[PDB]
Amino acid sequence: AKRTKKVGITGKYGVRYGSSLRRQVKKLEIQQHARYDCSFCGKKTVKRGAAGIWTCSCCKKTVAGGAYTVSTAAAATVRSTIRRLREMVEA
Amino acid sequence: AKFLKAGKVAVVVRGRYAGKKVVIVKPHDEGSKSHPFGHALVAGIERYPLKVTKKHGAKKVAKRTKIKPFIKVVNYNHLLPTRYTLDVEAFKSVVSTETFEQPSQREEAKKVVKKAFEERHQAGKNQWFFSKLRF
Amino acid sequence: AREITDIKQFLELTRRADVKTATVKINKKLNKAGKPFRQTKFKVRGSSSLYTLVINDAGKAKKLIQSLPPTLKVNRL
Amino acid sequence: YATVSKTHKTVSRAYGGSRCANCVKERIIRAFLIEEQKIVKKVVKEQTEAAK
Amino acid sequence: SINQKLALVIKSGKYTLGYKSTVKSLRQGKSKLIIIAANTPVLRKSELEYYAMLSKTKVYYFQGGNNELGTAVGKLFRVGVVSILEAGDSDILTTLA
Amino acid sequence: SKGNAFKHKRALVEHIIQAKADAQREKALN
Amino acid sequence: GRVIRNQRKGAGSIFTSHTRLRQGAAKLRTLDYAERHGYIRGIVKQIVHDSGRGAPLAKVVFRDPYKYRLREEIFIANEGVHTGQFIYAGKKASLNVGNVLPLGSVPEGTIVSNVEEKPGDRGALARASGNYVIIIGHNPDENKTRVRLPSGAKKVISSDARGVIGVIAGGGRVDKPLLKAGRAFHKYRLKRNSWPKTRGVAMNPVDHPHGGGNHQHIGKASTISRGAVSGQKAGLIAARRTGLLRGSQKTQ
RNA sequence: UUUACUUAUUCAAUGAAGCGGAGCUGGAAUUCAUUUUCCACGUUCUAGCAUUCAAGGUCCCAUUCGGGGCUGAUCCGGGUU
RNA sequence: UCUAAGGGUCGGUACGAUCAACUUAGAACUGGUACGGACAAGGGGAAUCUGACUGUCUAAUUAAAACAUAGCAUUGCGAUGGUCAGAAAGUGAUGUUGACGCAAU
RNA sequence: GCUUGUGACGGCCCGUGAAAAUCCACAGGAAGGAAUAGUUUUCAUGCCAGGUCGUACUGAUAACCGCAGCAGGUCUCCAAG
RNA sequence: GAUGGGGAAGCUCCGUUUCAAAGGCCUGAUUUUAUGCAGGCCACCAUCGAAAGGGAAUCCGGUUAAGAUUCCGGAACCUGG
Ligand SMILES: [Zn+2]
Repeated sequence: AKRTKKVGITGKYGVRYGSSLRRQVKKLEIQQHARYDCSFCGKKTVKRGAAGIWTCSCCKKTVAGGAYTVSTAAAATVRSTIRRLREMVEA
Repeated sequence: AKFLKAGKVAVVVRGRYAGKKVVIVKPHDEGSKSHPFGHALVAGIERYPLKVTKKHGAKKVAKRTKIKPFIKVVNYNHLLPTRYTLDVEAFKSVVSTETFEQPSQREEAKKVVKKAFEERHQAGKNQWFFSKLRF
Repeated sequence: AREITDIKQFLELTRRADVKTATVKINKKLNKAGKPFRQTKFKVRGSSSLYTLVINDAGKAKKLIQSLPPTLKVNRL
Repeated sequence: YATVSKTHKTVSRAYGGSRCANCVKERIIRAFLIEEQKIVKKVVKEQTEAAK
Repeated sequence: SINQKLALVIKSGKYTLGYKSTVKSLRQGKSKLIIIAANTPVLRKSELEYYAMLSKTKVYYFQGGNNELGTAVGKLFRVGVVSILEAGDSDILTTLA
Repeated sequence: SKGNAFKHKRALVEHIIQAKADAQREKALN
Repeated sequence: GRVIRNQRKGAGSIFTSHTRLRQGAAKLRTLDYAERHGYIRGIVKQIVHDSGRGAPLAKVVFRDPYKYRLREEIFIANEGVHTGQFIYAGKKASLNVGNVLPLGSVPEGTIVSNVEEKPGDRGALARASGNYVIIIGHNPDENKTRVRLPSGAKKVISSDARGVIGVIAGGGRVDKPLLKAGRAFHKYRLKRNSWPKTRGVAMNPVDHPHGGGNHQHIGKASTISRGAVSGQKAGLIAARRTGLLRGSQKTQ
């Protein structure tokens, strides 16, 4: 049974801190507590500890990512343009 | 096809001999009461000969080139086959299933494998087999 | 603080040239499901530890005291 | 550990009392495969320039 | 593409899934072609290449991770390497792969 | 039984006998 | 009057940095013969968190070229860098994320971080979490590289200065509200004694120039000249503009 | 008012390790008598390994068990950069 | 004074036996209508002013609407620097720091 | 059941929650070595030695600090029905 | 908080691996005698700082007017040689 209507994970904060401040924390706390795919082993075992550090549960591969998401959208387009400039060296 | 035969050199990767090169002598492809798994009888190098130079003369050259062999039945999953080969009919008959089972014949078997490995280290035969694997 | 099971090696402990005292302890214990028997303990005082021999048969007890060397101070009980 | 004997602090293997017997197998396979590839790496290069 | 050729060998031929059984089939020389996922670890990937070189077995590199390699062979679990023993109606052994 | 599905031990045994009856009675018509 | 709060910070008695749990000074590898003529390979053994730092650290180990030993360096982890990945540092290293290259040997528009100001100082710019610089143009003769600093300022530095390819990990950290003083307490508990901050307008005239009066007001202009004296520089110092700007930012 | 300089002075780094100059080897490169010029010059699928004044090659000792040069590893200048 | 339900171990398409837990629910009967019997143990509601809240201070007359706070905003600074310390110094704090930072409001 | 130890886990962080002495193992193969006998004191047993300073009692409505044998203040462990 | 150094008329201040020529370690040669000299190593570079942190190793019974995991009896363990 669904217990809360809209607060979700931020129900621990009660009525404090305001609705809008609690709403933007909810978006980032869901991201920082969810699991992610491991690019190396293919398992849904990536979890966050010590923000900026993302450790696969098995597979022991530790990947440095964003504070609350495993891949920052700013870093995603940087990884593409660093990749794109690399083909201009050998070819 | 079948590349686990009496000629091929294999590397043991599990148990007291991991990282040591052996040669398969009698491959038992499938089935045995004492070993319900695919296995092979191998002869390997326990103590590799040491690096010898021309400065060493006539007393420790015979000492740095002392090879200590061993005979062992090894599972196929515990072997790492190579593309190299080693001539085996020199000591093919001295090692078999009966050299164990009253181990008193193992020491008789190891002496023949030892002196055969001494003379093939001589005259530059199979120099990769007598080189210790560094890991 | 160390138990000895074999009788033959226990005699070699008594002639170790460092032991000088030995005790014989008589205990009254019950059988597993029956009449009480005579359990004896032969204790050798070594330099570093104490070696004990628990003999549960009274017949073995009387002929093992005969095998004790006369150069050992045997303390009964 | 200084008081207890040798057999309680090691096992009869290469990297016995230092590794967990699975990383040993990984680093022997890796040692064999890289060095085998290393001599394949040079036999490719040996005539690559000679066949220009 | 490769995908529909992999669908024929599942229902018309005999195959093998997993790393341990692929090596067992490759030592016995019963395998004709092995297919390796893209996210397979290189140490394991390089060992399968060396094993196939000893047995003169062709190696095909699947353009996808093990999550979709199992989907190709019609399995809900992930398969890191697929071993082909005897092909059926497919022509994968005669195609460019 | 993880959610609730069974209020005690006796309710699970009764649901086992009834489900096994539903398993063999459909086998007779196949 | 009395010595005001910002003057006491220079004495360094209770205002020093809390450095017990820090993992060490995050610096690049020392510039040697290998880096300015070839490359050197390093292994990321573990990614660890640094106390008081928003960005994670990377412990990369290198082989000493002159002695048989292992040299463990402390790099700042970039996004995408993982444990066990080979890191190549030097002039001839490839253009991959995590590698350390001189800025003279990278193309225009390259995104780099942990950038040296002067060659050999082991990283001075683009160092906090989520920050980077952009390589805007080169200059072969009179060798200098023009970069775009995170603040938006344009700087000219030597082409021999090294830099790590990629963006510093831990970005988006300041996008989450702390929601309470307690979470802000633990944040400054590991950096220095600079929290909480009492307003100078609520103080006494001895404690702050803004203190005193029957109402809480500054009394005079809060824009303080650049040539002022210690004890007077309270508020906006050398401000060329005040108030809320109507419009946008990020000057082109 | 600009510009240049060896060093005075100032800043930084490194248990001051490879700087500067020339020469080899190859090639891009073009010859209008021959090189009038320019860059390269052992490591990038992989969480292995790399140390005993270095093995080899060649030359000496007084053969004996070993010891020493050149090369391997271009030369020149002592300005740590 | 009773009733019902909640378990364990040996033999499990003829399932009865046997040992071990205080938990809940229900029904009669009974009394000088008493029964959380001592002990223990929330007064509540309708509004206004004010500070968001937790927190903090005038030890020994003022605990508050005061301070702090999260949030919001402004300013300075790319190190040959910003802010500050020291009589001086081959001196120091921020700084084991580098703009998602530090410093000042 | 109470107290406590411990194990495998789970939650929390823009907080991920000491250092060193010290001990051990592994890699490495320097050196040292047997057959008419040499090599082991991380196997067992046997032998010797272990100094200096503190050690009583109170720890509080009477042994501490408060002018005191002051209803004040002062850290902690053990915890029956 | 010394030393090397740098300040300060000076009492003293800065600074702690710091712009320093900042040392002893395994020994092997010696059979004139004691520890000269022969190689190779290691560059950490004072010291102070916890009777609640780190840490080699003891228990039981008995005993005094007042002491004990310290004495006695029995049974152990560690370190050094
Ligand atoms: Zn993984």
